[PDB]
Amino acid sequence: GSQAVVTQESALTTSPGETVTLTCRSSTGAVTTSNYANWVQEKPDHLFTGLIGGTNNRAPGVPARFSGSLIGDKAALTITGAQTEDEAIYFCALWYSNRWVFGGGTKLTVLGGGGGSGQVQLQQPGAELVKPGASVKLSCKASGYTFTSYWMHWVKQRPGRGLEWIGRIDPNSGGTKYNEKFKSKATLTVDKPSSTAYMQLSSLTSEDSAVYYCARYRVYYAMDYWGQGTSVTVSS
Repeated sequence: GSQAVVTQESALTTSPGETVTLTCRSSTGAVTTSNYANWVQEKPDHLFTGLIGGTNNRAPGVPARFSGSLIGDKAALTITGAQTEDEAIYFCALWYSNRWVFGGGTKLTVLGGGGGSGQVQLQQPGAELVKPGASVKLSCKASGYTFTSYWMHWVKQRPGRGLEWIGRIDPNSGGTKYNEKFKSKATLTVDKPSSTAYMQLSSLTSEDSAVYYCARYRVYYAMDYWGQGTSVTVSS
């Protein structure tokens, strides 16, 4: 199959102090708790952080004004009292049996000045230039937590185009799950001494030019902490 499409509002405009609800629809029918909906916020300069996962579980440190739920046949993120710093692009991700599928993202605009209410690191190298047909080994160094206690995800962004889930590794086990789209193009591995996750992209091509993020994932919870992304450019 793999014809499932996730759609979100293109844009929403609000003011400080208002209640805004972003929704996430599945093309296959209703969104269910078996879609374990995740919500991720992109602030300017491609800074990602996960807010919600498992429909309603809250990421570490996410402000009280955010909450997740199912509303009718959609997943929904509600901001109860929007603040100017909430101006961002919000992406949902739905689980479809063996892969995550990201929506297109909602750009939230917060108009007018206002008020509002006021550790773990993943370290990725900024860039990598590769020659066609070669490989790259991408690193993601985790610090601040027990490395083997959390899964690690990899996400591809061709910027402007969208987000695509590549796959997942359990550091404790070495067990992997790959998006079929990348099952032979990508291999996930770890080094537990150095607490480093690695993704190898075999025999590259021009489509492969993108930013690749690693993201810490707690099963049933959020894709919470993200690396800065490695910009991989292919010489053409």
